[PDB]
Amino acid sequence: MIQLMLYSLIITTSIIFLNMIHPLALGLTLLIQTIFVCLLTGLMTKSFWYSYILFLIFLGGMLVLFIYVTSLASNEMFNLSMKLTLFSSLILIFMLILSFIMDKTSSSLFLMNNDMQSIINMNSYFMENSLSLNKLYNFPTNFITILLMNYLLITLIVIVKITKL
Amino acid sequence: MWFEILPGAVIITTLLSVPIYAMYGLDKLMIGNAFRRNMDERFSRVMYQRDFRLTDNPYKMNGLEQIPDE
Amino acid sequence: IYYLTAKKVKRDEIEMRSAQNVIFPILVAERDREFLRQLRRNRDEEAELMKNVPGWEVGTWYGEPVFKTLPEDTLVTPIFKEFYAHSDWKSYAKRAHLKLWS
Amino acid sequence: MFYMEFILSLIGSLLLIICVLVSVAFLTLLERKVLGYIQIRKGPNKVGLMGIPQPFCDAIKLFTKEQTYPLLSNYLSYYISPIFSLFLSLFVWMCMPFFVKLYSFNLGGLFFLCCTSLGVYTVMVAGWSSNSNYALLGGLRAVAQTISYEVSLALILLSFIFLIGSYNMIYFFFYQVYMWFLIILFPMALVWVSISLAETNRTPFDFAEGESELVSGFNVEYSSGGFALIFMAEYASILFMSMLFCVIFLGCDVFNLLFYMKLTFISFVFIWVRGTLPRFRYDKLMYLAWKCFLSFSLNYLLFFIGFKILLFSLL
Amino acid sequence: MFSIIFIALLILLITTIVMFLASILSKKALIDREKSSPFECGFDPLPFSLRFFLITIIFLIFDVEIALILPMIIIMKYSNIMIWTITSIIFILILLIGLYHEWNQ
Amino acid sequence: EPKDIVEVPKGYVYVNNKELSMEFADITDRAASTMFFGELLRGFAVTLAHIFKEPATINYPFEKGPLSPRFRGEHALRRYPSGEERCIACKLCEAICPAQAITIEAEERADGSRRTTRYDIDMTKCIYCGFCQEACPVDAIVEGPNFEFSTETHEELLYNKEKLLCNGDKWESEIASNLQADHLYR
Amino acid sequence: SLLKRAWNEIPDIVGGSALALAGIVMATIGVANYYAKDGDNRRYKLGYVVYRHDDPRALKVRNDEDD
Ligand SMILES: CCCCCCCCCCCCCCCCCC(=O)OC[C@H](COP(=O)([O-])OCC[N+](C)(C)C)OC(=O)CCCCCCCCCCCCCCCCC
Ligand code: SF4
Ligand code: SF4
Repeated sequence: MIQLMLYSLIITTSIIFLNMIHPLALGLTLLIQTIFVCLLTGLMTKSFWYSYILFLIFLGGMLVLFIYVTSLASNEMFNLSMKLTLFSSLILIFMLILSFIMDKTSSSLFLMNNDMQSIINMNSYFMENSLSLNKLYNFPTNFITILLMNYLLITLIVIVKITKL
Repeated sequence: MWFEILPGAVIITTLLSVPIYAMYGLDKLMIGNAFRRNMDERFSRVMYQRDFRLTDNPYKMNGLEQIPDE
Repeated sequence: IYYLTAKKVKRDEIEMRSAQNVIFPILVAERDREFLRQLRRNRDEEAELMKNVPGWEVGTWYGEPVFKTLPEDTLVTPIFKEFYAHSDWKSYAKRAHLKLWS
Repeated sequence: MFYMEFILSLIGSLLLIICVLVSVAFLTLLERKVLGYIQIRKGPNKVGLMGIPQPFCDAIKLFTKEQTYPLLSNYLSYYISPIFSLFLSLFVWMCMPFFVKLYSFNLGGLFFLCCTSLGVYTVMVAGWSSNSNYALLGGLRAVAQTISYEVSLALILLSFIFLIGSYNMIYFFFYQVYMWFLIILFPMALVWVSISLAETNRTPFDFAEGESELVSGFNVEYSSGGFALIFMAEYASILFMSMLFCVIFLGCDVFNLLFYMKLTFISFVFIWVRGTLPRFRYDKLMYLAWKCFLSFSLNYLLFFIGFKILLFSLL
Repeated sequence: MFSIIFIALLILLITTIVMFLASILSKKALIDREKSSPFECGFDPLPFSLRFFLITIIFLIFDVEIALILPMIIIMKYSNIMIWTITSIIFILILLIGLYHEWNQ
Repeated sequence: EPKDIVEVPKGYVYVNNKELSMEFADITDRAASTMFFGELLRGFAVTLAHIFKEPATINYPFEKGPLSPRFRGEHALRRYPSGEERCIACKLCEAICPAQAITIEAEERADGSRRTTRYDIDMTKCIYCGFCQEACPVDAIVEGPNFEFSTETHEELLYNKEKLLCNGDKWESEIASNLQADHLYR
Repeated sequence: SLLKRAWNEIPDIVGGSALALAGIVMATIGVANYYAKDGDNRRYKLGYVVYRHDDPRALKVRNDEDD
C-alpha cells in the first residue's frame, strides 16, 4: 500500500518537475524526489543501508551544489500557482483511491525483504547489512573500491583544473 | 544568589526524564510487560512472530501449563 | 578496561547465539511441517480453482514445465508471491511488513 | 501484527516531542539565567515568580507580533524554512537510545548524519528566500561551516562506531558498563565539543549567525513566529547534541536520573562556552575543519583500525 | 520504517498547524511599501564565488569517500583479515597522503 | 626567561618583545597547551568562578543606586522660608544657559517686586549642566534630586513657571538638605 | 631541525602521526598474531554448523576450553 503511495508521490513530483521552469524550484523537486526514491528502494531491500548511502551521497552531499548554483542563478522568487497545486492534489487523491480499489498483492514487488525470505535461510540470521557489503572488502573486488577512492581524488584534480580556480 | 539557576535546570532534568519513565509505567499497564520486544536481530523478529502466531497477545506467556499430560 | 568490557560483551553475545542455535531446529521442523501442509492445500486450491481454464494443469505454465534439467521428484521452494497467493493482502502484509512497521 | 506496539510508539513519540519542546523553553530560560551568571549580572527575574514563565512571555509575544515579509508579492518560500527546521529538530530525536523499545533504529548514526545533512538545506532555504544580501551571506557562511564539519563529524562518529562494532546506539550502553568513554576519548571529547558547537550555531562558531559581523545571518528577516520556530529548532539541536555527547562519551545510563543530570550538565557546558570563547574567522575555520580535525580524524581512525585488529586476534 | 513515515508526517502536520494558528494569531496591520523592503542596515540597497564552490566539491568528494569508509565496521568479523587490513590501511593512508599533498601544494 | 628583541629603555615598557623559546621543554609546554586546550581550560575556570560571585544587580526600584548631593536632575524653583518666591527675574540663568532653554518675561508686581510673570524651561532642550544654579545670585533655580520624570507626551516636558514652583514645593526638603551640605564647596 | 619545526608549528598532526604509526604497528602485530594460530578456523561459528566424521573439516575443530 505505502509502496503505491510512494509510486503516486513520485508520479506527482515528476509531472510537476516537468511542468515547472524555475531552477531552484526544480532543485526543490529533486530534493523531495530523492526522499521518496530512497524509501521506495528501501521497500525492496533486506535493510536500509543503501537508501542511507544514496541519501548522504545524493541529497545531503551532491544536490547542495545544485541548490547553491540554482539559488545564485535566479534573483526572483517562486510564482506559486494554486491551479498546479490543485491539479497535483487531484491527481494524488485519484491515484490513492486507485490504489485503494486495486489489489495490493498482485501490485507488490517480487523482490524479497529480510522477512519475506525463508525461515530456514541460514544467511539471513547472521548480521544486518553484512553479506551484501562483504564483496566491497574481499578478494578480488577490493580493487574496484580502491580505484573508486583514487577516482574521487582524480575527480577533484579534474575539477580544480576545469574551474581554473 | 547562585542557587537561582537550579529552578531553571532541575525542571529540565524532570521533563526529559518523563518520556521513558511514563512508558515504564505505560507498558506495564496495557501490555503487562515493561519492555517492548527488540526487533534488531532477525531471530528476535521470527520468535516474536511465533508468539503472535501462538497467542493474540505476543507478550502473553505460554508456560508449562499449555503442555498436555502424557 | 575497554578490552575487558568487550570480552564481557563478546561472551554475552556468544551465549545468546548458542541459545539461538538451541532454539532453532525445533522451529525449523515446525516450519517444515507447516510448509509441506500449506503446499498441499495450495496445490489443492489451485487444482479446484483452475477446473474451467482450458490448457491448464497444476504446476506447469499452460503445459510447459517451469523447471527442466531436474529430477522428476525434486522440490524447489515457490516464491513468496506464489506461495502467498489465493489469499488476501492482510496475510501478505502480515508477514512481509514486520520489519517495515517496527 | 500487534496494534499496541503502534499505539505505544505513537504515544511515546508524541510525549518525547512535547517534553523536548518544554525542555527547549526551559533551556532558553536556563541559558538566559546562567549566561547572566557567567558575568556578574543576574539572569531573568521579576516575571511571574523568579523569572520562571519568561519563555512563555517570549512565546506569547512572538506568536502575536506582525508576521512581516521580505517582499510583498510572493513569500511562501519564506514559510518553508522554519517548518522544516523544527521538523528536523523534532525528527532527529527518534534515534535516541530508548531501552524500552520505541523505534528499533539499527542504523542510528546514519539517521543522525541524514538530519544534520538536511540542516544545511533548511539554512540554505532560510538564506535565499529572505531577499537580502546579509541573509544570503549568512546562509552561505552557515552552509560553508556545516558542510565543512559534516565530513569531520562523519569521520569522528565513524571512529566511534569502530569501538562498539555496529551502528546500533544501544550498543553504546553495553561497552560502557565498566567505565565511560570520556576516559579513553578525551581529545575526541574536545573535538566532539568543537563539532557539536559547529553544526548548531553557537558562540565559538558564530560567524554564520552572529550579531557583530552581520546583524543576523539567516534570522535577519525572520520574525513573529518564524523566528520562534527557528529558535526552538536551534535549541532542540543543542539538546540533541547534549544527549549525543552524554550517550557516546558519558555512559548511556538511559534509565538512571544521573543521565539526565549529566544531560543538563552538558547543556550547562554548552552555555558555559557560549559566554567564554570569541568567534573564529572564515579562513581559520576552513583551516580547522579541513586540516587539523580531518588529519586527527584519519589518524585516530587508523589508531582504532589497528586496535580493533589487535583485539580481534586476542579475543 | 512505516511508523517513521507516520510520525514524520505527524510532526510536519503539527508544525504546519502551529504556524497556521500563529499566522491567525499574528496581529494584522496595514501593509506598507517600506515594511516589505529587504533589510540592509539603515539606507536601502552577490556574484558567483568559486572558492565556496570548490569547498562544496571537496565536501562532496570527501562525502563519497566516507560512504566507502562506512561499511567496514560490519565486515571486520565476516571477511579475510589480511585483505581488510590492507584495504583499510591503504585507503586511509592514500587519503592522508592526498590531504598532505594538497596542503603542501 | 626569553631574551629581548628590542632593548627596552628606562622610560618605556615593551609588549610582545619576548623571543619565541626554542628549548624543548618550552616547545612541549606550548604544544600541550595547543593540543589539550590548557589556556582554554584556564579561561573556562575563570569564567566558572564568576558564577559563585555575588551578583551586582541592585534590584530596581525597591533598591536604588548611589547618588551625590551635587547631582543634577529636574530643574526646580525654590522659595524663601517666609514664602515669597526666590527668583528676582535677574536673567543670568537664561544668559548662561548654553542650549537657551530658559525663557523669562518679567513685569513689576503690585507691591513693587521684580518677580517673574513667565519662567519657562524647555527640559527637552535643557542639557542638565547646572550652569543656572551656579549663575543664580539667590538660590532660586536649583537641580532637584528627581530624575524619574519620564513623560508619555512631548508637550509635558515643556516646564512652565507653575510646574517649576510645584517641583520646588514638592522637593524642598531634599533640595534644602543638599544645599546645606554642599554650599561650602561652591 | 625538521621535527622541531613540525612539533612547533603543527603539534597535533605530529601526535596524530605518532598515533597512526602506532596503530599501523599494532595492526601488523594483530595480523601476525591472528595468522600465527589458526585464526581462519574460528572457535564460535554462526548458525547451526555440523560436520560428519568423513568430512576433512571435522578433524580441524577446536577442543579448547571456553575463555
Ligand atoms: C568537565 C570539564 C570541564 C572543563 C572543560 C569544559 C568545556 C568542555 C570542553 C570544551 C572544549 C573546547 C571547545 C571549543 C574549542 C575552540 C578552540 C579550537 O577549536 O581550537 C582549535 C585548535 C587549532 O589548532 P592550533 O591552535 O594549532 O591553530 C591555531 C594556530 N595557527 C593557526 C597559527 C596554526 O586546536 C586543535 O585543533 C587541536 C587538535 C585537536 C585536539 C588535539 C588532538 C591531538 C591527538 C591526540 C593526542 C596525540 C598524542 C599526544 C602525545 C604523544 C605525542 C608524541
Ligand atoms: S539667575 Fe536665578 S534669580 Fe536670576 S532670573 Fe535666573 S532663576 Fe531667577
Ligand atoms: S542645567 Fe544648564 S541647560 Fe538646564 S536650564 Fe540650567 S543652564 Fe540651562
